[PDB]
Amino acid sequence: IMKDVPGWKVGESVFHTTRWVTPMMGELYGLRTGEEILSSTYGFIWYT
Amino acid sequence: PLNYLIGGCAGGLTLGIGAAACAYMGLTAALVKMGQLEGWKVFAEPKV
Amino acid sequence: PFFDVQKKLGVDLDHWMTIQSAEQPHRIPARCHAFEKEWIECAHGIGSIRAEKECKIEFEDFRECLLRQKTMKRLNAIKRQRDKLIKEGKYTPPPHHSGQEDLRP
Amino acid sequence: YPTKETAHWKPPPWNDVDPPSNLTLNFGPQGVLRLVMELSG
Amino acid sequence: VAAFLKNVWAKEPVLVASFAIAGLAVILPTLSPYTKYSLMINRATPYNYPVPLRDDGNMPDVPSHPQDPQGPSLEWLKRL
Amino acid sequence: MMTYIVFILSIIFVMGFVGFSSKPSPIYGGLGLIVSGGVGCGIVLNFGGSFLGLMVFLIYLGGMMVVFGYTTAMATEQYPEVWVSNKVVLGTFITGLLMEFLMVYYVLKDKEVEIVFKFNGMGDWVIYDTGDSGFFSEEAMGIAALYSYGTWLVIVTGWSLLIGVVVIMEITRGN
Amino acid sequence: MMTGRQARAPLQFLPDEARSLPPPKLTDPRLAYIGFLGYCSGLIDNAIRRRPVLSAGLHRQFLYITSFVFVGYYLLKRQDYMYAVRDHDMFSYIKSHPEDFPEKDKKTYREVFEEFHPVR
Amino acid sequence: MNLMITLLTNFTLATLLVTIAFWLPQLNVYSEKTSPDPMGSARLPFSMKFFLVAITFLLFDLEIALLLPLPWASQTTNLNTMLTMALLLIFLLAVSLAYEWTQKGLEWTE
Amino acid sequence: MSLVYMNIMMAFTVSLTGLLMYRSHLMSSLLCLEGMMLSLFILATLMILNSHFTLASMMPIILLVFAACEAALGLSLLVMVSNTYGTDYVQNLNLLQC
Amino acid sequence: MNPIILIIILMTVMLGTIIVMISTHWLLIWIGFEMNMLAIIPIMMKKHNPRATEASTKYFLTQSTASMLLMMAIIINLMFSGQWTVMKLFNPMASMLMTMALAMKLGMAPFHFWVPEVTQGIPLSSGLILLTWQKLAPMSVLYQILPSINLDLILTLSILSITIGGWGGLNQTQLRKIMAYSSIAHMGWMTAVLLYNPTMTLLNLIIYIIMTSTMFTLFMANSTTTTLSLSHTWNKAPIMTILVLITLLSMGGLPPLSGFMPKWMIIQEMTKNDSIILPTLMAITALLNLYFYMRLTYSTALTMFPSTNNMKMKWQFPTTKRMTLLPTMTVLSTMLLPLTPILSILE
Amino acid sequence: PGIVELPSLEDLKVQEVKVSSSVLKAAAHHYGAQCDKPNKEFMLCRWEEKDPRRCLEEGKLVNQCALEFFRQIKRHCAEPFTEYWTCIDYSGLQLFRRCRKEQAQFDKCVLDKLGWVRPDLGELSKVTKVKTDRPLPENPYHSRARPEPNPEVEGDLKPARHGSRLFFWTM
Ligand SMILES: CCCCCCCCCCCCCCCCCC(=O)OC[C@H](COP(=O)([O-])OC[C@H](O)COP(=O)([O-])OC[C@H](COC(=O)CCCCCCCCCCCCCCCCC)OC(=O)CCCCCCCCCCCCCCCCC)OC(=O)CCCCCCCCCCCCCCCCC
Ligand SMILES: CCCCCCCCCCCCCCCCCC(=O)OC[C@H](COP(=O)(O)OCCN)OC(=O)CCCCCCCCCCCCCCCCC
Ligand SMILES: CCCCCCCCCCCCCCCCCC(=O)OC[C@H](COP(=O)(O)OCCN)OC(=O)CCCCCCCCCCCCCCCCC
Repeated sequence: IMKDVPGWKVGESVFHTTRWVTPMMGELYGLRTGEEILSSTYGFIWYT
Repeated sequence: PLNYLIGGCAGGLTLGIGAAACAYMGLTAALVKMGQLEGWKVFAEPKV
Repeated sequence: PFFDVQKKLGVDLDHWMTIQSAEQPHRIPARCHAFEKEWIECAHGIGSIRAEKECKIEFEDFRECLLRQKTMKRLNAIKRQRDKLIKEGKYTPPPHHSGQEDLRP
Repeated sequence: YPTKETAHWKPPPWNDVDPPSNLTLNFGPQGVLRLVMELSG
Repeated sequence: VAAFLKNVWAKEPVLVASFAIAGLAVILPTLSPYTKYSLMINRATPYNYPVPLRDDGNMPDVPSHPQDPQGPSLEWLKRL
Repeated sequence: MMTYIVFILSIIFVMGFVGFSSKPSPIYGGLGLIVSGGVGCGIVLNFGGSFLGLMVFLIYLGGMMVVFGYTTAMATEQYPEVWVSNKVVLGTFITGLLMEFLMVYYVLKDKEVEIVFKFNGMGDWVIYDTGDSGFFSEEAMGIAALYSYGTWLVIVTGWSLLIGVVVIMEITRGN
Repeated sequence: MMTGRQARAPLQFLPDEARSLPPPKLTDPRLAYIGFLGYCSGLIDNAIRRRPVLSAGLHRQFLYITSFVFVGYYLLKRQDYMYAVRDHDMFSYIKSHPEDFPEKDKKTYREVFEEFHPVR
Repeated sequence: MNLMITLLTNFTLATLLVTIAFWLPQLNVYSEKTSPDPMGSARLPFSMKFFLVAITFLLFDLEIALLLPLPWASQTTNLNTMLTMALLLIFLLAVSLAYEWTQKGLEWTE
Repeated sequence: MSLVYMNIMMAFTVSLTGLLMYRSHLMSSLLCLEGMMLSLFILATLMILNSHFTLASMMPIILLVFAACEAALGLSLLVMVSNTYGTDYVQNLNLLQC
Repeated sequence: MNPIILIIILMTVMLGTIIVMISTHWLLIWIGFEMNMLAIIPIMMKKHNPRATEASTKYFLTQSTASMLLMMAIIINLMFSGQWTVMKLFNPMASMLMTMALAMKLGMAPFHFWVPEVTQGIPLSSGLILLTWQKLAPMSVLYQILPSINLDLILTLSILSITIGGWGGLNQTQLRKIMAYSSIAHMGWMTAVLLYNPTMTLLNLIIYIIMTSTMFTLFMANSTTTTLSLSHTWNKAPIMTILVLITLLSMGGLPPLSGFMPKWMIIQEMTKNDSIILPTLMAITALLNLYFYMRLTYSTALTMFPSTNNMKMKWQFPTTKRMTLLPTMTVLSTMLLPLTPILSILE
Repeated sequence: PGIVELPSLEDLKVQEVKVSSSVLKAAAHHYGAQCDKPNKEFMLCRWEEKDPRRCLEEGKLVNQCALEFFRQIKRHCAEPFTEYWTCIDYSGLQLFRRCRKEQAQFDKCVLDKLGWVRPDLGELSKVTKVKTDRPLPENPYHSRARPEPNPEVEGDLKPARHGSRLFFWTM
């Protein structure tokens, strides 16, 4: 996706450390469909 | 300093009571001018 | 007037709720346990004045772990570029982001 | 200094206290009997 | 201290029952032998993962498999 | 549409306070604060804070706002309102509440999506289900730890509630 | 200022290192002035309750003097301790940073030029 | 999700029954009636006792709000502290009740 | 900063502006004050659940209980005012001008 | 009031202030302020008259608004720091909110508009508590958060407090409102020197509490609430006549009295930090406080004397009132200046 | 900052255990008994390294030993196991306490045809020791060096030179 945008390191971290960061819900399910996002982030809460 | 003394008395003549506001605003604008010259701090940074 | 009675007598009245990295029930971690632990171990005992300017990297990593403003900025940038490319018709989404790939486990 | 807005201000009382009924129902015919009740709570 | 007790049991049996139940609720958890088993069951209930240890070489009290002799056993809980 | 639901409730929550910060009456003020408490409770419940949302209902709304409506109803002497037949007594209520939901749907316009879409939270905001927790609500065990860890907190809280009882009974005496 | 010093050992009125300092003498002018304040409190106490000011309550005036001297002795010990801590931290920070405190080259007035302003 | 659908269906059935209960007899052209109780034009006097029992409800309801996580706090490892604080909260609720007793707070609605 | 936190802060400031411009009644003041307390509960709860910081989950309940007790105190004050004047009007509370 | 209930409530006031003083956690700071307010509300309503209910209502509204602003500052700190240590604040928005909230709890201007009212509505011992004991907890929080306090904001609040506490003392015959405007001026004095040397903040606080406690104890010993009622002191108890007025000459700030001890030391810490204009202006306004309070001194030790005939009966009865620590507090509020370097104990 | 080094898709592919959760819960205690060693070496690597990217192959060892757990059920005792996990699978909370005769049949057939002993109550929650040849992580948080502390105070405490030095006070 990020070809036309200059100054873009792909996979660039926002943390200055190299320790493994537990990924946020949008780092995983960001570029996906809305129903999978709903089942990911309100599935347990809305479950009956 | 003398020019802002004239400016303070000019602000005092359009304030009224007349000569007292002349002298007060002239001395206050004089202190503003002297604070701009000698670098007088009213909200001085804590340094020691 | 900070009469530190809790260090004089040796009682723990409110230190346990103070930070996230303390002893939690059933050893539950916080979301930013490592980042807060590193900011605390960096800035320990050296005072606030040295702690502001000499532990700014760990503190900004911990602030960005809390608020996730740089991560939300990056995801908004990538999602905006993706929306613009889907609008222009120069890009197609993969099958594993459209929902036809029979997820991993 | 009594100004224009302060001239009607009377001084407060000396012991700082200031000078400050009960319910009356009509149980009507709604045998039959009407009851006027001075009740106190 | 006994005629007063009969008097308050005659007049107000509700408050006598309340203070008796509250007094027993205070004193009886210490006078009981089964109180320690509450502590033992609540500390032997595994809500987390039992994170294993790296074998440095000299740890006789720590087993290598769950079906080993050494280790904290719950024979008392199964039997009681 | 369904994704932004917490945000939607928050918007309604803000609008709920404009129901009663403009202060039409203390009674309608209590009514607006009850509706605001319900929608803020919906915000709480949609992060997995089930016990805290039920403390909003049981203690804030059903415990305290009952007392606010009770003390308000023992003041502010009432007066009748419009009581024509059903083209006024319920029809104006339904048209007014339909205009209220029209106002709710009316604010989601072009001045809103410049804030919504540039700062998209839904997709990456609600992260309470980030991994597994186990056989326990973490929020339930954190509230449960009030008795083992919160000894000083429970002491000063129960002492403040006892002093609250004593203080109310001393100031509400008149003697 | 010095609250980082009394943060590793809180609520100590007199630390153990304060015992390395000389205590105030019992003929301290400050301590005798605090005893004078006790005598003044005794005279004011016999005055405001309409007692004969010098005569009545000599045990009471004696306890006023004794209580002020007793509190003031420890206040003077803590005063001496805090100014000793102030000078000790000052001298340690001067010794630990010579580059921030250079020795100024003292010039005699045969080199130092001062502009003379005549008074007439 | 199912809970919100159920609340919405209960609210819709409630509003539908209220709307039927108001609009179905307003088909009738019965009579426009005139000429509008134990008081006619009396104001409301305040009663201190009703407010005392309302604030007593609120303070004991706060004490109950503290007592609510006890079925979860029974599962903890520090049972001696947990038992002491549970008994201390219920004892402070009882001390608040005894102080409400002896200062005549529970009188004429006892 | 974030978005839903900005909304809860917006509600807090709106109930603050209602708490800083009195119209007629003291009950309106207490209602705006408890709307402020409600928004503090909501915002504290969303922070504490967001970070998964477990021991602070008892904190909003604490933030409820004290402050609800606080509201009880305020209600009692209003009642004593309404026992002196008959109304809870804030313009009857002006005897301390002198 | 039941005296056991009075002892319990006063220990609860002291307990709330102690919980604010000793706690490392923000929730316990907030809890201590809530406990302090909840317990001090019946102290104001000790006499059960409408002015006390009005005073307690105004006090409840202001202190409750300050408590909610304090909790919002704590919540914003938990956003931008994820923690709860009572230390510096990690957002200047939370810093501004906590500074405003503590200025409301102290009654610093422009949040001063409740201090002369409430002190007028309540008795003299409750006004003594409101103007001595209730300053200790927000000044302690200001002592603990000073690496985050904005300089311009605290100086603005300080000089505005000193000017408004100065010009409030002109038009007053009430002793309690004069003590309230003196309170506002001295809180401006305390928060002037806070970001430069907080030892002088604690020195000003202790000297202020000693002088205020001496003045309220004299007002309770003579049972006088107005200037005109204070004017009869020369004929009833002549030893009471001057002690009020040498204590008030101290409260103005005037050498060789010990009330000159704070302000001078404050100037002594602000000319170090190159601020010459600001202590000059603040102590000129302190001379304006001397102007009005010296007019009250002329009122009592001089001209407006005359008595009434019923005073002749009061000559046949001494004061059986407890004048607790009044000789001690009268000596400590005038003659402490030769012991000015005692201030090192407040580090 | 540095580019986060995510492993490739070919470095993540493994033969999954594609069975449902009631199949896993019916086969849980024998899995904890017989698949102990690669599971505990994996979770020791997982809590020591604090990074799944360095815990891949051991994880695949888990996914190498789980399938050989189920194949050895599928060759010998697939039918008592199927009858057992169907009754486990019926319940909403998936109770062990509703399925005791199918549990006894599965444990009997497993102890006969394979010789596996179902563990006692109290044993799978044990902390065990794990022998590994992989090294100990010297810095699993990837932290840099701590700033140096302030120099502490020392030496005998001397009196203050000429008192307080406050304008004219000689003590
Ligand atoms: C073998 C074993 C036994 C051996 C025994 C050995 C000892 C035997 C003798 C025992 C008794 C010793 C007594 C103390 C030693 C002498 C202290 C002394 O004179 O210091 C000189 C001191 C400085 O002179 P220096 O030449 O540098 O020192 C000579 C010595 O080497 C001074 O040495 P230094 O370097 O240590 O000086 C210390 C330092 C030196 O001072 C400084 O560094 C500067 C600070 C001085 C105070 C400045 C404050 C200014 C603003 C406030 C002013 C308030 C109003 C003034 C008074 C108005 C009336 C109340 O003092 C202070 O900082 C404390 C304040 C001054 C207290 C002096 C002692 C008073 C005890 C009795 C009090 C009675 C009331 C007196 C009047 C109250 C005010 C003092 O003089 C003054 O400051 C003048 C003020 C008056 C001094 C008091 C004279 C003591 C005797 C008074 C008896 C008559 C009382 C009459 C009734 C009440 C008054 C109406
Ligand atoms: C230590 C254990 C824990 C204790 C705390 C928890 C208790 C739980 C119950 C809480 C009750 C709260 C309210 C209690 C108020 C007590 C005071 C009281 O009621 O006095 C009045 C009453 C006289 O009755 P009267 O005034 O007429 O009643 C009005 C209607 N007719 O007077 C009475 O009726 C007398 C009541 C007091 C004496 C009761 C004695 C009961 C003894 C039972 C056996 C021993 C129990 C061991 C503990 C000792 C308890 C004293
Ligand atoms: C680093 C420093 C840390 C902090 C240091 C310590 C700070 C102490 C602050 C003290 C504030 C005290 C406020 C007043 C006391 C509180 C309780 C009270 O009000 O007691 C007075 C009591 C009430 O009796 P009552 O019957 O209500 O009288 C009214 C008429 N019926 O009785 C009376 O009214 C009798 C009249 C005399 C009362 C005198 C009380 C003086 C108390 C303060 C002494 C001076 C301050 C302490 C020492 C210096 C330290 C700053």
